[PDB]
Amino acid sequence: TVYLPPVPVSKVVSTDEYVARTNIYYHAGTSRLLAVGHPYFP
Amino acid sequence: ATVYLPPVPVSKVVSTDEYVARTNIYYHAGTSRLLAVGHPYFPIKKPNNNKILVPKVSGLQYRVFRIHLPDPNKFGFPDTSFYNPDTQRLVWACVGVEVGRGQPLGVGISGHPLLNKLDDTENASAYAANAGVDNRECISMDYKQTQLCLIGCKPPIGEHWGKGSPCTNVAVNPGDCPPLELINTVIQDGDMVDTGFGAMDFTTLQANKSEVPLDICTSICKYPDYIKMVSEPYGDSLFFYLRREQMFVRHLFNRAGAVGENVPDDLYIKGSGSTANLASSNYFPTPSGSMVTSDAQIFNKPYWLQRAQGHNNGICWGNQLFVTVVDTTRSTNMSLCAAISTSETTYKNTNFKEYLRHGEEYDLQFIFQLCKITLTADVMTYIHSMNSTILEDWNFGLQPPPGGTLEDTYRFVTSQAIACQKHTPPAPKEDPLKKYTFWEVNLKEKFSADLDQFPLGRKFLLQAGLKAKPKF
Amino acid sequence: PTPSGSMVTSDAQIFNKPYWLQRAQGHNNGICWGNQLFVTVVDTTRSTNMSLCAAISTSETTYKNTNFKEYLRHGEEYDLQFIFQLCKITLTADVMT
Amino acid sequence: IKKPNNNKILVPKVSGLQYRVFRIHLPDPNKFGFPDTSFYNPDTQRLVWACVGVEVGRGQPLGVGISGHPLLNKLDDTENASAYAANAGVDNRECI
Amino acid sequence: DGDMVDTGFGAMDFTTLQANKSEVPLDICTSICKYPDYIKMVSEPYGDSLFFYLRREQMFVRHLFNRAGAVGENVPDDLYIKGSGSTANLASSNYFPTPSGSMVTSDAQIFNKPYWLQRAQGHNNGICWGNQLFVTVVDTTRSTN
Amino acid sequence: EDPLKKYTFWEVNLKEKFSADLDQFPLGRKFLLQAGLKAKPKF
Repeated sequence: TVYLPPVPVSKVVSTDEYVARTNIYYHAGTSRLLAVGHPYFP
Repeated sequence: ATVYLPPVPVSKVVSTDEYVARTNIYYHAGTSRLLAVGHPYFPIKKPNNNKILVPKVSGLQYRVFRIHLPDPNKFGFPDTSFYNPDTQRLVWACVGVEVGRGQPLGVGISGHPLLNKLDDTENASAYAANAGVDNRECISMDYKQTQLCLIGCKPPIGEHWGKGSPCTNVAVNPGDCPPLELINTVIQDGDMVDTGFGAMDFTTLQANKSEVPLDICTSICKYPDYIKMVSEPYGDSLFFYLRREQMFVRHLFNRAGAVGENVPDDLYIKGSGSTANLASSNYFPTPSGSMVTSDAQIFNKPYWLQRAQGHNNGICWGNQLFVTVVDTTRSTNMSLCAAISTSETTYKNTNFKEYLRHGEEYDLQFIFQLCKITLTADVMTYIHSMNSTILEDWNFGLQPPPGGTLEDTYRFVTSQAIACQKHTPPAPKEDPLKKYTFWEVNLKEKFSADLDQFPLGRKFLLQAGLKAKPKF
Repeated sequence: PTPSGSMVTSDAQIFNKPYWLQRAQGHNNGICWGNQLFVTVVDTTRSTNMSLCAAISTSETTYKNTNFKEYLRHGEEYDLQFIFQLCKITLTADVMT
Repeated sequence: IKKPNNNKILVPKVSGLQYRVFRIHLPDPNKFGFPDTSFYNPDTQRLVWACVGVEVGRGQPLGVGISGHPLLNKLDDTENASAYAANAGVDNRECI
Repeated sequence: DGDMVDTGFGAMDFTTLQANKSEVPLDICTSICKYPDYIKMVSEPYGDSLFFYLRREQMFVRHLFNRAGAVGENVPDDLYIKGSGSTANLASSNYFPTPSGSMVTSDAQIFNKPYWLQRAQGHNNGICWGNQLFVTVVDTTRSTN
Repeated sequence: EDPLKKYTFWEVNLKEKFSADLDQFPLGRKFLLQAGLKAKPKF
């Protein structure tokens, strides 16, 4: 009952509030990734 | 004569959802987090002193959680007008519960440096030798994997075997078999899960002290009795729970020592030579934990509670709420070493002391629902019937002394250096269970009025539906 | 062969869960004649044998296997709760017969 | 367990491996007065109990027992043998 | 990057707290194995740490050993009965298990399958601020040497 | 009376223990819950 009686306006909001979704979509991607190296020590 | 049946005494404990009313309001509070450190096998203390240097901690130790709530009837809200503080009260209802666990998942272990053992009974190419003196060995094993959860407004009731008073006819000689007790008791923190050796006191019934690994040797492993618990009239022990456990066999051994009772010969045929002596008859299995999985984890998942086995529906009387949680999954024991001498470059076992410390990670996030109680004739009775103390922290606002008045408090002005007695101003004690020690947390400061800002709650949203709360 | 029990689980427990009889392979439907009803239950899951030891002499601090007698006792725990429905029978001769 | 000379049992043999039978009497309901008994005629009829549903409570913590014998008829391990076994003696039984 | 998964020895620095340097296999000996705290992470008000994840792991016991060296702290005698001769000396109390990977299956693979994300635990819904997007992926399945 | 009296085995007598209300018992209310129709007095 200590900390509750004051309350001012605060509230992170769900990003979907202000954000708007458009009609367009895209893609991109790497070709591929490849790495080689010894397991135990460099 | 016996059973041909008129009579009807009982007034029938009823489902709490009868008189309780559910409000529109919901709240949350949660701890930041909890973790505990410690040594798994035994507590650390100064050798001469009785004071503990390090507390004994392991996941194998049980965990109790007591949680206080502030009295909601001291609170104030936006719309507090919706009720009358005179004819009514306010009580918290516990809608849903979460158990946070962040440790990376891995298995611990235990053993004992002197373990009563004869030999390996799984395969023997020849009859064993004769029992010497103190054949006990350094051997370890893993405990059964287990997960369980307990929630309610009354402390969890466990049970164990124990030694009671033998009926007095035959005089007990040293080494006789003591008789063996079913005992209920309150569950205390720091107590130990069963190892698959069953809930009892080894200290009393096991004189060898070597029959089990360290961690449990002194303590009393106990086990929750669902039956006795659930069959409470009010269910207020626990209104909900879950359980998971599994085990399988690994090794097969013999107790080593003087045979307490010989097998009747007719159960076998007498041997001779090496076969003249009967090998130790006692076998005990080696319990072995199995592969843990991410899947069977019972934590990190929300649990909604509406209907329960008991008539209590998530009602916390006396601003009080209980959580009992036990898991072996995180039992991992990190080992570390320090160097007493950092100079020499030739490795020497004498240079490194070895230590064992253990992590314990808990988190709590609680939904709560708000509830009011109208007072009427039966109402007060029914509660006063149920438990009267619960009432007492309310106003009632009855009465106070129509149970009775204190006749007077003799208050009599003396420097105490008169010859007149001691008088010490009394009455702190509010806890009947204060004898029982266990883990403590205070939420009282932590409530908030908006679930949006919390990770857990918006699931409350998502499940129930809607946002913010005031949008159809 | 050497038969071997496998890993027990909390899941496959057949107890501590209600049952609901509607149909029975026989024509008898849950009728207990002669006020008489039978239950046969067998399980190995709780077979745990607690071992204990007593000391014939509590004095010496040097342990000796001769000092302790060994005993084996074993727990068992059952519970029963039965619903019952009440039933009447009319008569005629055929039935009586 | 029994007194060694006597035939009377000191302790009864008990293990989970033992079967368990449960016999349950009920009192004859036709003797049992109902809050209203009027819905039937005790002359022309009777009353018999029907068993709708059943439960089995078990409270022990779950764990596996075990058994063996100090003299067990055995020759050798047949899972792996690097050489032919020996010749059978007298009373090779083992504790397993 | 380059940091090490837990081996079942827990997230810490062995270099600092283990002087012996021999208490674990090479790969982790120098580095600090770390582990993600979902709690801490999800406690972000935004979730902008992570708005999504999945996890799978399993382990079982294999062998049981002893640390070899000077006892750091003796066990209180009252926890046992003093031996004699060979039994006069208490063998090393410290045990450590041997973690063991289990059978992999094609099924449990979390990869090579599309994952749609609409609603997330944080108020961030798949929003990438600063033209910036993060992915952290770790697996043991392909570890073949 | 018992023709099987030759057959010894575990015995229990319930005859005293009947009651007319599931509600007071843990198990029963499930019977109610399953078939529904929660009928209880007012308070």
